[PDB]
Amino acid sequence: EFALGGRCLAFHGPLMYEAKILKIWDPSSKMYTSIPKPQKLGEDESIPEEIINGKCFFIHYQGWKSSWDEWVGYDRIRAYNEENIAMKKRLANEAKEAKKSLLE
Amino acid sequence: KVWKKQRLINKKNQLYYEPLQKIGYQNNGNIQIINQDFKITQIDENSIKYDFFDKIYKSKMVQKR
Amino acid sequence: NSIKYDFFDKIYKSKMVQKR
Repeated sequence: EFALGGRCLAFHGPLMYEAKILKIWDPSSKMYTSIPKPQKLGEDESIPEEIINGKCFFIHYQGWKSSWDEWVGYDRIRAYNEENIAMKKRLANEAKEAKKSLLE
Repeated sequence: KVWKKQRLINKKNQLYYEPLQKIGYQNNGNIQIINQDFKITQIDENSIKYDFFDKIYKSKMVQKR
Repeated sequence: NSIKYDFFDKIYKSKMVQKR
């Protein structure tokens, strides 16, 4: 569900984008654990203040370039289960219906 | 007699349930340690200990009296 | 873990009572 290297599905507007977790944030220690890991917030690494104090995660979007890595907290990063897949498919179908309404 | 555990279903259709007696509640092996036919009991682990204890007690008194 | 303790003391006393 939520672990280093594990898959995750995060909201982005009226649709979700699946990503893989790379860093796990610990707000209590002001620290993130990464994998090739006790280490402070990076010199170029930072998290938005609304998720600096929450359980944030560094994720990479699959099908997207490595430059689209994002720090997403528990607010949008959902638990990857059957409900998550069904709900991703549901909002994909709703996006398809919105596109068809824009067309026909 | 044959006993089997239920199969894995999608958690969309999974109907988890928790009892209230917490001491005596006859359940199948579909328990959870912490179409309305595949309800998995949330067993309240201490209830496992209790249920084991008086079960051993009954197994004693069947041959003791 | 005290409810179990008192319950088992009561059941054991009843058990010796039935097996005097």
